[PDB]
Amino acid sequence: AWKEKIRKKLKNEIKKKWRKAVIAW
Repeated sequence: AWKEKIRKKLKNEIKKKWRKAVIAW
């Protein structure tokens, strides 16, 4: 990799999906 995925795309939603969606929180 090299494009760093532009920091994911809302890392699934900003992480795991926003920290799972603020679910991984």
